[PDB]
Amino acid sequence: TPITGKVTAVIGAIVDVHFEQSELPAILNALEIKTPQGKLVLEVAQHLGENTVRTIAMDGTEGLVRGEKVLDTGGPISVPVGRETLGRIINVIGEPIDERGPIKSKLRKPIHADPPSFAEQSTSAEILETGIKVVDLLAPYARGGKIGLFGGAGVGKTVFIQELINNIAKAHGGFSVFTGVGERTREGNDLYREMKETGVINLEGESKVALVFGQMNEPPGARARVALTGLTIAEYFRDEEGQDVLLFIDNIFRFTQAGSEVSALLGRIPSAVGYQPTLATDMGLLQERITTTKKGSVTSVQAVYVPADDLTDPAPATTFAHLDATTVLSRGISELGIYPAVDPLDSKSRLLDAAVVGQEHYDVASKVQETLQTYKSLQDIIAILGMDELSEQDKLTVERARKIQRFLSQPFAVAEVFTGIPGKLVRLKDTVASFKAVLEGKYDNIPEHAFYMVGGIEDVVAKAEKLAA
Amino acid sequence: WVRYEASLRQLEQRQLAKSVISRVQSELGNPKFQEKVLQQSISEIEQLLSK
Amino acid sequence: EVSSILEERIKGVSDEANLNETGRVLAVGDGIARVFGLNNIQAEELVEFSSGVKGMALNLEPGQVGIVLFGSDRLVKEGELVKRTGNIVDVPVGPGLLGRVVDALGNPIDGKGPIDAAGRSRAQVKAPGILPRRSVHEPVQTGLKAVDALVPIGRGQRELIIGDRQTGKTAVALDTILNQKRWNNGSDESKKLYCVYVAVGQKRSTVAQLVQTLEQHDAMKYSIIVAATASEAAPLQYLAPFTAASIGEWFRDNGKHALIVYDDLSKQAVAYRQLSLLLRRPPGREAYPGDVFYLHSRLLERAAKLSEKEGSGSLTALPVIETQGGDVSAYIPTNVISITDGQIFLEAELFYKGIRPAINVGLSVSRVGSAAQVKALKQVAGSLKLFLAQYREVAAFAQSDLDASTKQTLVRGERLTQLLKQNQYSPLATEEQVPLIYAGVNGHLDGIELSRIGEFESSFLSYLKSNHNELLTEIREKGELSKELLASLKSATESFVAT
Amino acid sequence: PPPVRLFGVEGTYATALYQAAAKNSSIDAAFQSLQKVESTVKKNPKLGHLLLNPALSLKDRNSVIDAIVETHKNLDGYVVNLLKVLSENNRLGCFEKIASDFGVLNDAHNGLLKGTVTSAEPLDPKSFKRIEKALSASKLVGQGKSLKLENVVKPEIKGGLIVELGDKTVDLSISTKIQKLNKVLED
Repeated sequence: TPITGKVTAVIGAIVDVHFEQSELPAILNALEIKTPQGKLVLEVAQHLGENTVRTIAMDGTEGLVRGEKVLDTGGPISVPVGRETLGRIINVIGEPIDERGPIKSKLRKPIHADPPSFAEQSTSAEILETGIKVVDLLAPYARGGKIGLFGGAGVGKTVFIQELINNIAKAHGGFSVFTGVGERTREGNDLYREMKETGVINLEGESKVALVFGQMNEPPGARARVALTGLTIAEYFRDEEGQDVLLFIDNIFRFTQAGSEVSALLGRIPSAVGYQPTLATDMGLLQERITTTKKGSVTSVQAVYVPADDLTDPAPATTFAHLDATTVLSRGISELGIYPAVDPLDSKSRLLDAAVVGQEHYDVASKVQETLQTYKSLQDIIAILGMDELSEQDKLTVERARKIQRFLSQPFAVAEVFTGIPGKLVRLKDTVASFKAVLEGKYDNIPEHAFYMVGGIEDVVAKAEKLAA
Repeated sequence: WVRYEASLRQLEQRQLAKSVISRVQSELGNPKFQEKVLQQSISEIEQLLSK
Repeated sequence: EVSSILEERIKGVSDEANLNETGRVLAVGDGIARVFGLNNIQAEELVEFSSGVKGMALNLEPGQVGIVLFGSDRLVKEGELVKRTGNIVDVPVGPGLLGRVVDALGNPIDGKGPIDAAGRSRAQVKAPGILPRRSVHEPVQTGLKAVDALVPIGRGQRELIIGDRQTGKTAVALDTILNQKRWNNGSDESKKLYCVYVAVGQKRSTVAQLVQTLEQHDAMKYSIIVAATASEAAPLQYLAPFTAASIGEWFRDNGKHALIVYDDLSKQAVAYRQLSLLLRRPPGREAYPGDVFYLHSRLLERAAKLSEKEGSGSLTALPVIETQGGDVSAYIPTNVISITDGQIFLEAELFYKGIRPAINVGLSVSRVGSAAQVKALKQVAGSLKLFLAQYREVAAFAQSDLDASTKQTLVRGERLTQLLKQNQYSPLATEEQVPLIYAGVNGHLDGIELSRIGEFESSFLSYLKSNHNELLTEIREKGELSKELLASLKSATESFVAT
Repeated sequence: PPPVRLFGVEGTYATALYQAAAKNSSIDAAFQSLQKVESTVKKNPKLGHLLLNPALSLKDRNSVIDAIVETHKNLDGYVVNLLKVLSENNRLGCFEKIASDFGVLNDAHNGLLKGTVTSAEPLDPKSFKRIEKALSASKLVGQGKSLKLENVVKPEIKGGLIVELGDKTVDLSISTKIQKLNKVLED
């Protein structure tokens, strides 16, 4: 029977219901309030006792007449999943917002689910290669990996992600999930158009990507469960279809942010900065449901816009905890004109282990790191004085490092327009070779400008010829 | 010429505004102040019966 | 006359109806009132108090409702009767708001009497979905070189304008409105932006100067000004951008192109901070509440270039951010940057150091701006950003000896920078910007001595018109520089160089 | 559920009292006895009104309770427990508050409606009666729900009247009409 209630309170999008009936829904149950907007979906999050629950409202709030009929839909919101989720952009509710009509589904699955157990997990060791030189050198990705970004704005976040979609998702043939959490509608429209164009969404046929999109205009509460919906879609592929997937999640700072917004309203004492006291728990569930298990290997990409550019803030701090590899993206390096904007002293990967990428790769990387760290160390001295007041030995090192820095900029294909340079994807084997030579100063004898914003070592040589003219 | 013409209309309106205030003070003196309560009373009787 | 209008108005007072009204004010002050009753009340209603002021119900609580007073607390007092308007906050929207200054209650502060407005529409309205959204194609032309070239600006986009206070902050935007006088006084409605200037938190005197300037350039007739001055109450200021955007959406939802400049959203942040604190909701970073992101993001994404289904309407947002010290990592600026497409960071140091207008080319980006550009302004402006980011590099390391390659770049670069500059409050025509950029790019301004650059510009334009305004008419209509035009222009420009 | 959600003003106490005694169907009885003890409390003024002032012990307060039920035997027994409860919860200032709340709750149960007809100065009894009749005739007064219309004197309402009941009001006063007129003739 529908559990009838009245809306006792409407404090923001944290509506509180008082179920008149002695029946009381459990926590994480779902409720429908009939509205002239069709329905309003609310989700029980606390029971405040005396047959008065307190519910997060997952759809927009306004117009509500305080005291109005509720019916209990029960349990977590159950999305509809299937292989026919491919070729659909779905709302948090599950509505086909791309309006390709009803999503055929066999199983409708609860948004909330319990993270797979320690035992069930299978831990990969596969290398995934992007063809982005800087990624390859500094932080080799892994297939099934959890990849992480520390966002530029969209100016950096979208661009980085677009390159990844271009590379990885054409190097993947399995299922792929795009989950866009609190992102601008335009980015989605561009992506949707682009995906359709590159047939990744084939409409005549079927896609190979599925998309979940949550706009940044969406109410905070709605934004909170956009992620979980995606997490379920991923689970269906991971488990039920039992094939390797791919996943993109951006912007998961918004997930954190959304949580911080609702927490205060919920009544929770807000922890430092402002972040929710439940920051750790929420992060834990999210990041343990993307795990590579024996059921399936899901390469995941998570993108956190650095709050006010402070990495020390608790939200980035808890992000660092659940990343197989990280690639912090920094405004300074963007200002240096290096695209990608990756800090080269702030990238790490678990597969940066020497054996894993072979001693030669590791030795090359070691030398790059040492050289650049020296160069950063002498950034003070160079600036306070000149670079001609450097010790001669160091001055050579510095000149080499200046070249290395310029070398790191590679034009990117899906941003070829934006850069204004036709893109480049350079082989990993080539990358190791290229840096090795540079470290031995083989090609150090030709302009720093030649190294700048061009691809491989061969390209540098050719651009020296261009410059020579 | 058009601008000052509009200004004169505004000046006339504020002059007639202070005359409205003067008329209000006069109205509230009268035991029309008393007698019109009866008018409101019967009007409310008609009104609320029309509800 | 005045008697007849007043008499018509007096006649228009006629009887009060019974209905659910009346709450009684209790604890009041701190700009929120706690009212007893109002048992059935729609959420986010407008209530009008019998203190003759209106407020928006915020907190619907068991047994009490907490109105937020949209207006002065001075007249509100305990045990006053609060009457339900019965309606969610809506503001009149229509066509007749054009060329009318109004305040945030839509009261004509131009005082041209009652505004003609087709409808009223709810203050908060969700942004259109993915499906209604067509990628930008039409440009917005500001008439200022580099602000169209180096910074390519196109319709629908939320194109940020960030910079430091009172660097003639307003002027960049005013110039845009002025350049588009030409097109907006056009007959093609596809070439009609209806531009809305939202003035928030500015001195009423300053706004009056702005109004007077706009009426001096006779620009009032295609533009609306909404005003929520610094004196005007903070809850009114909070609702001020949202209301303006509703009006903008009526034009947009006529499928007609429009633009809205939100001056200054940073002051909305301070207002929302004030409001939040007075609602004693916990403060966020820099004491700006945690829903500040939600506030800006919900506002900003209502500005869009819709699809053909929606009649391809635009509502190009230009939001004006006031950075405290050029604090580009500051919470409010960064939050805005992440929402917005591009940045138009204005270089304050250069502004002071005689570059008017001063655009920090490095800190100016436009995410999808460049495909709004017309082909003439893609071809002519081809790689000029790179060249002047070679000038940026060149002058970086200029600070001893200069190789002839470097020197050549420096000589061009310095001179090109001079060319960018414009006289504040006097923008150039779009047509005119094409040759000027042509000249420098095609290296005609390489030789021109630095002292005569200003002369070169005026004389070059006069020359072009006198010699053959035919070329300019062609580039005006074609909007693409043909090979013949390119050669003809090379020849013509060289001809001007000679003189 | 109990008619009208009061609560908070120790009206959770009133609610509790009501529902507990409602199934004992001795709410009228309770209300009457509560009125009687409340009345003899008000009519005990020398440190029985001024010893409603809290400063007593738990035990001493309890001995005040024992004196209160010594004062009469004619209590619901649920309200004898209510006296204990207030002593235990260490309030006695919200005793007439609870009494008033229970009265409101009770007369909601009775279905007696309450109105008000604020005026500038008290008006004719013929007018009072005409309004009472009119309101009772009108749909505003519910069927079998009996209005207790109170004319109140409020000088602040300049002339006219405001009729109030069932959170539906008509304020056709002189002050309000003048207000509206002024505004409309300032435009």
